[PDB]
Amino acid sequence: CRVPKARNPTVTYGKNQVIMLLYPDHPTLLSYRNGEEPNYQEEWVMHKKEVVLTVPTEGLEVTWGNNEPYKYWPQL
Amino acid sequence: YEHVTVIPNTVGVPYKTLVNRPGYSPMVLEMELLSVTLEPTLSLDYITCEYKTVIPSPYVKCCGTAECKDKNLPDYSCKVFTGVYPFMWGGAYCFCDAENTQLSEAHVEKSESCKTEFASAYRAHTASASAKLRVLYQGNNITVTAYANGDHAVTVKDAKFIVGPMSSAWTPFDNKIVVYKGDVYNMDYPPFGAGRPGQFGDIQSRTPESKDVYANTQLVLQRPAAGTVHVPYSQAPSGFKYWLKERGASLQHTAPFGCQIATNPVRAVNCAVGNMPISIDIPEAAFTRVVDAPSLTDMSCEVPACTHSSDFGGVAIIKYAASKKGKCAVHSMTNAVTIREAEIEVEGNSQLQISFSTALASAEFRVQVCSTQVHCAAECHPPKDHIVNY
Repeated sequence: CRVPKARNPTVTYGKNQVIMLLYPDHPTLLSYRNGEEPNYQEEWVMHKKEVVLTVPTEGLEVTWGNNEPYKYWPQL
Repeated sequence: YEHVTVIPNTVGVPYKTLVNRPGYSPMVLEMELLSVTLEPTLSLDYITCEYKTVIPSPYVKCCGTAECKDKNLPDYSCKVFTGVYPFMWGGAYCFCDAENTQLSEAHVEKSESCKTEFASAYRAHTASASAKLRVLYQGNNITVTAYANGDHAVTVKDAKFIVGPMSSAWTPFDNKIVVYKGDVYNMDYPPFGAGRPGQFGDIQSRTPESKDVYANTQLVLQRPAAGTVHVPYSQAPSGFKYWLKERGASLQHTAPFGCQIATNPVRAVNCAVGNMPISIDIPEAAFTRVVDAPSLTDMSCEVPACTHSSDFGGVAIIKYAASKKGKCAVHSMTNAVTIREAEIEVEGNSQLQISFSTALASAEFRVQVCSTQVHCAAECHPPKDHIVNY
């Protein structure tokens, strides 16, 4: 089955955290996971929403719609 | 000469190892675990898929009483209803007004979809660790593919490699696992013959080719409507269809240490669990004697630029006075800092430039160029981006 993709959100960084300004044109699935404790969380983004995600030392993987997953790591 | 070292089980991280053979010039080897695969041994317990409520034409016994026989079928249900008077388009189906019975029959077998749409219940035990270690050997990159058991010698360019045994026998996998297409799930699945209705395992088949299947689906046959030929029933909907929407995120998304999960065969790729011992039997020809190697004297070190980060944010200029021309190994004698280059071409009364990585704001480190050490003083500043994407 063929599918499409969304646009890359405007990304801003902070101390052990990532801030994304999501601008969806249609309902888009936003999923993320951490290490030993992945703590999987998912939400369908309908309109303009700012998301604040904590980036642990082990790393954070974020999937925004049909796009390839984004990987984030904190600076030593 | 056998060089024994231990690196953490982390893919995409180059590690520097100092080989010091007595009476021979030091050797710096860069090792990187291209890809780390943790393949557990699988034992198939059963297959699950969507069931098929098989309801044949009801046996309407006109002027008589039908009899239910105990059939060895999954979720077999039989009920004989009395005082039935059914109608078809051209009037009543039975000659008698009273004494007509309807025998309703139903059972739950594998659907036609079971060969295409199915989940497999596996018993996962003792994961076999494998990893191809890119080695910067004699200024060239060599690839070594070996079983991480500590009993598999792989020889590349006359250097014998013994990888493992793995410090951790685990793998983003529990004792009981469930596989659906390209997704793996950690699930304490019910054993064969213990599956509940409307849940994962409502229908259980030992193999996808199996003839006799287990079935437990709350199938209850109801009395048909007045003058109506049909088989009304109350049931529990497909457990496999229910699991498909209730499964949640797979191990590829939930596993710690950034594990990547693949299928055919099921494996944990690029995870971070435990470490990996490495044994390298380096041949005599690869080594150069201390007398045959250049002698380092009148050394000084200056750091014109430094940023303490995960990557090589530090720059160091080392001035030297070499006895002859030749190759010299570069290695940090301080575990707090790591140098990017393993080998440099030495000339005479010249200088060399190195790239280093550190987390310390005040970096005090010793650099060993060939067989002589030089002290480096660095004042490293904080990075600009708190978060990096590698």
